[PDB]
Amino acid sequence: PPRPSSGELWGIHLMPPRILVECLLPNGMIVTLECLREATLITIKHELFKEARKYPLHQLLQDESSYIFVSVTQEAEREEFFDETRRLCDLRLFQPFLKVIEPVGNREEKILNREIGFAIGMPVCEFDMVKDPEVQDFRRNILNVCKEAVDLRDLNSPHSRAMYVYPPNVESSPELPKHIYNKLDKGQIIVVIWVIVSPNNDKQKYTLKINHDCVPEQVIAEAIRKKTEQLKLCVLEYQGKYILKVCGCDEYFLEKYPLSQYKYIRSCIMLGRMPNLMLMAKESLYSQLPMDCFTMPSYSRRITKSLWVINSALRIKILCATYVNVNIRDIDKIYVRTGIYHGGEPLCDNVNTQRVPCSNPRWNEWLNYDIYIPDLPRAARLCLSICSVKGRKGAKEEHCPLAWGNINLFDYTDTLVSGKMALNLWPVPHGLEDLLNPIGVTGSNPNKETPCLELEFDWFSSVVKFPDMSVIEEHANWSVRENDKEQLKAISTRDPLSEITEQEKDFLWSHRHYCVTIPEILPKLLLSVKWNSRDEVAQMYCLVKDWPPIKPEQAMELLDCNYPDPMVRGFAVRCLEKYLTDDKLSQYLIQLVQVLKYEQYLDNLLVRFLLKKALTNQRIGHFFFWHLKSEMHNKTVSQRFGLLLESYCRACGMYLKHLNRQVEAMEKLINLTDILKQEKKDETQKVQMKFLVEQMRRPDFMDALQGFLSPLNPAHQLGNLRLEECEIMSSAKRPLKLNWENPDIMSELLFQNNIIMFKNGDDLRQDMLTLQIIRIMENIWQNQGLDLRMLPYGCLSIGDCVGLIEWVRNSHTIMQIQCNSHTLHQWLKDKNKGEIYDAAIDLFTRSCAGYCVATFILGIGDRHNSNIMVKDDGQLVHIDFGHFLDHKKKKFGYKRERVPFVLTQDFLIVISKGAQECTKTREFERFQEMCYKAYLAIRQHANLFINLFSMMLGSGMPELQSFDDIAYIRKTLALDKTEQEALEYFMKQMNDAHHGGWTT
Amino acid sequence: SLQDAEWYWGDISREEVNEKLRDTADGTFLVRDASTKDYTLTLRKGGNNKLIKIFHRDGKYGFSDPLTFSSVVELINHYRNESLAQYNPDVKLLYPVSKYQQDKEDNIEAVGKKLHEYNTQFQEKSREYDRLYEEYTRTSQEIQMKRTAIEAFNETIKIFEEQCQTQERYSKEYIEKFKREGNEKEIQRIMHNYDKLKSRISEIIDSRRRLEEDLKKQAAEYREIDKRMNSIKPDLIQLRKTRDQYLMWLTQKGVRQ
Ligand SMILES: C[C@@H](CN(C)C)S(=O)(=O)c1ccc(-c2cnc(N)c(C(=O)Nc3ccccc3)n2)cc1
Repeated sequence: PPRPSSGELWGIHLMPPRILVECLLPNGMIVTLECLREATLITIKHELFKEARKYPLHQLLQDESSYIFVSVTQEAEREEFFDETRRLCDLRLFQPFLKVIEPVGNREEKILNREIGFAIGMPVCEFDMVKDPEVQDFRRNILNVCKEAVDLRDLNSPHSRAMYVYPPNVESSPELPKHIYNKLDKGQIIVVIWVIVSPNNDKQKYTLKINHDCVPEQVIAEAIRKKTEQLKLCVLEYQGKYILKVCGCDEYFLEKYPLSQYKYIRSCIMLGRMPNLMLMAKESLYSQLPMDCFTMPSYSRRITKSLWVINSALRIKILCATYVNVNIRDIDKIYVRTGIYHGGEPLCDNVNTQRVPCSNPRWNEWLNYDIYIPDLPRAARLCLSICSVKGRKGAKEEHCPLAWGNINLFDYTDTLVSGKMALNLWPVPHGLEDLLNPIGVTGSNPNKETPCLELEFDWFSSVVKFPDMSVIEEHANWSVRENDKEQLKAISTRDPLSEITEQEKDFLWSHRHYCVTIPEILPKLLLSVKWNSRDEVAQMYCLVKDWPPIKPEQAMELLDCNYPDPMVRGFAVRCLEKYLTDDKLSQYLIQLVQVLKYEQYLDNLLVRFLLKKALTNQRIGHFFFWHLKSEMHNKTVSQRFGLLLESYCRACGMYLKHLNRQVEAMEKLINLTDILKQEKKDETQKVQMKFLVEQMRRPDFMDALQGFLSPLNPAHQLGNLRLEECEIMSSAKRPLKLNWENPDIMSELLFQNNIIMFKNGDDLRQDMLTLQIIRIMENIWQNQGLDLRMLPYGCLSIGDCVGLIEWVRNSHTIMQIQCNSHTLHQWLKDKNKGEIYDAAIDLFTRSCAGYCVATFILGIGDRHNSNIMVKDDGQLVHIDFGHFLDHKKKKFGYKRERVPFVLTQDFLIVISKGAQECTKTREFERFQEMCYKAYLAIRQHANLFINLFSMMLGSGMPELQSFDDIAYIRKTLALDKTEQEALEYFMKQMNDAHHGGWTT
Repeated sequence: SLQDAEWYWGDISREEVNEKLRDTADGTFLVRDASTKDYTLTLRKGGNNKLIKIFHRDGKYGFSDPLTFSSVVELINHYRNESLAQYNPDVKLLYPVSKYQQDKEDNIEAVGKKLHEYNTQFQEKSREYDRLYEEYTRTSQEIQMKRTAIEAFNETIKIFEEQCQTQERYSKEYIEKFKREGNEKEIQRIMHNYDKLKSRISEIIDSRRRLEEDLKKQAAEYREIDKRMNSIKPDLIQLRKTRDQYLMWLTQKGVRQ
């Protein structure tokens, strides 16, 4: 299992300088050795075999060289230590002992499995022990993806390997937005090609004025053309001898994309910055690239009636439950509420058992469902729970769920479920009030110290299986105005959560064949199908088979908790395979990882699609690793995520070693923050920091916490940890501000110091999602011609209430600035003196409109002088987004869409360039216009935002548990209203908050 | 009239309707003002809430053309007896959600006073629940840790007991080989080391037995927190719904825009 604590031993956070270790010799003898906490095992073995002479039977011991150590780790694993260069404090030992053994078995394989299990934070050997055939089949069958990937990564071995490790950081459209174009002088950019020229280190600047459409090798060509018509062949050859890299980071321009299409260039054009590139040889890069190999694992090398034939209604028998944790002097009876679901929709009216006493949880009752067994669709599930009924006050009885669980009516091999079944039930997810949990994971609770429920599925004298696609295809053939053209277009454009009337369902279903013209209607039409009917589903399969592909932003909707059909989800995956860019995949990765939870089975086209891309692109692979790693503690997903991460780590190549470096740096930081939270909580900041540095100054600490890749950006290298600029903040959960040197050669042109906040104690998943949505909002604006510049700094959740936050350099909270209502305008006046004053004001106004629209729509936690900050730049930055949507509705039942960010007098003064009647200026008119645009832009892309939120319902986020939480976004964007009505709505909202000023 | 009509809920939300229709029998219905501005009939059937639009044209009402009915009431009442079985196959409009069945506390000051008391009791219980939840998750996490450490002790003990077997295996020959060679000192040395090993095994066995005991005690307190949690939860929902009703009445009785 995963390690209980962060300590160097069980119940010890850090080992004393010297420690006694029990050494179990192979001659049966026990040797107590005094070991220095940071002594490597090579030394320990050496000093132990020296001392072993003093003890009896030393004659039986072979050379020290013939052995290695084995011990019980914190994960309760018997780990063999082949990397003898490892120190004693880094072993993760449960107790201070070491057993001396001669190494047996496959050294190569054993070593990899240690490295995989460390990246996962769980011993791989635990998956070998899993009896479940699905679990085993999944491990074996997924290896084809692993093979497919490593094989593709070696065609054009020097280049293809580099396209994996350093992929192109490109936008999805080469076509420049018109507002970006006008920044270019006569449709061309000024780039600065820097070159380190051997024999001496020094620089040199080849300032180039080139077309923005220029492929990196055309930029490489014009770089030569300037530094030196007779030598046009000399450039036509030597252009494949040098590559382009971004100054200050490991970002590379390897593919033939137009220069402006690269994100570093595209940004530089917009922010009026000079793109500083570094020219380096292909040979000096392709040499650094190692030969990563995929080996097949130990486990890979080792060893009927149709559903449509069954003429009966579905029935399930509830035998008994083990126990429930309830007071009898409070509840009256206990019962099993059950339901047959297709996603989140009951296929039939829910069936309860009879009411029995908690002391006697035995029913032995057959539950009858109003569903004909042939009519059961592929994704049919059984959702059930044990509730507590008590009607002590009034006619109304109070039902409260005690434990839940869900089973797939069909196994991973289309087999209908039969015979007895034991199901360990899960705790009720906090905040869930509903008696059933259909968004819940399928399968038994792995912890067997939980209520078990005994179920009995019917037997049909044979193995029942779901029909083949040919049989279902056959059945579909057996089963078979201009005002109507307008109504169909109308439905297709409505948001994913708006009402469909039974009349609109019958309309859509009756016009199923015309739909194919407007493919964007597939989800509404899919909601018009009767899934409790084999006749309509059969016809639906043939239509989706030959359904035109839809945009990925639309396809993702078909991957949420509302569309469980494998043929539907299969269509969805194929749209993404064909049309989803690596940019958009990186953009919506949080959601794509998240929806793997809704999938019925471990092996599916989504898991395969994502894993393939993770092994094809190292940027995608890096966050795919972390997103899954950060949820390994959640027993509802640990096995699925463990198995997927296992297959990822076998095939990620060299990147496993880099990932391990980040993981080990993180665990030290988790240990350090854990000491200060418990053992030294009642301590002073001056004494807390003295402890902090003393521990960080240690050899083992420096070795682990220096020279690794930032987990916030794998292109960011974290060199030497500058201990002097490391600080424990005096705030909420006391985060760690950590400073690293940028080891990059031309680091001066980007940043020489990388600062990252390390939070241990608070859940950041929700903050992480708000910044992703904010990133997605800026793009919608940037591509639509709005320069509403926000600063969405990186936030990554790296575990159970543990994460990283990108530090925002040169920023100060409004409160800090107020150290008068003119203080703010004066601060920016002094910080941005002269000509540059106009650019700072334009930046503050643009960031204001962005954060105003963004906060209002999402319903972000109320703003204040600590929540808001300003950069020397003029740039406004919002920090802390622990709440969103109607988070205040449960505490205070006030039905109110609020304005979290109300521009105060200070704010309007800044925008108005110090004017008196602030709401009357031409500067404020320009501000309102920006907001009205921004708002309509997001309201245009509403479906995208609704789907992104919809894809997160199973995440466990406090403020996102039901579709009715997503209804908040539907109010702020006034989707039921018209474009003119919603804008008019937004205006009244801004007016009531600001107390007039918002003129039409 | 469709104002005096109990099933008619005016300006109610779909989210509100879902609560009003959650875990109800088929035939359960209620009419409301459409999610625009034209009315919507919501009906429970097969565990779902089916939204059926009420079309109006030139003072005539119905679900589909021809519009036969004269009023929304005449429309409801017809299907309250005739049944929807004929119009698209399926139940009737049997169990109405009455806007009159649930409790009008005389004066604005009276409601204001009671709401204040409810809202206060609510924040009290909310805090008590969140606190019990903090301990519920902390105990659950701590038990899980303990369970992994018993697994680690078990494996520790397995290694040490194998170590005894190794001593037993090897030493048996050498003790015989030393008794003959008259070397009693070395025999005493083999014995001292074995004694040393088993005394450690006894410490490791008691370290686990003490931990297994703390685990019995913590599994016990987990069971109580759960028992307590399952009792607060239903009261806290009711108490929150009562509060939310007094907040709505206050709004309904007062000056509205
Ligand atoms: C000038 C500073 C005072 N010195 C003189 C000591 S100050 O106080 O004006 C200041 C404080 C914080 C930040 C900062 C920078 N980057 C960030 N990502 C964050 C951030 O997200 N924090 C956060 C906090 C709570 C919850 C979630 C996130 N906070 C910047 C300035």
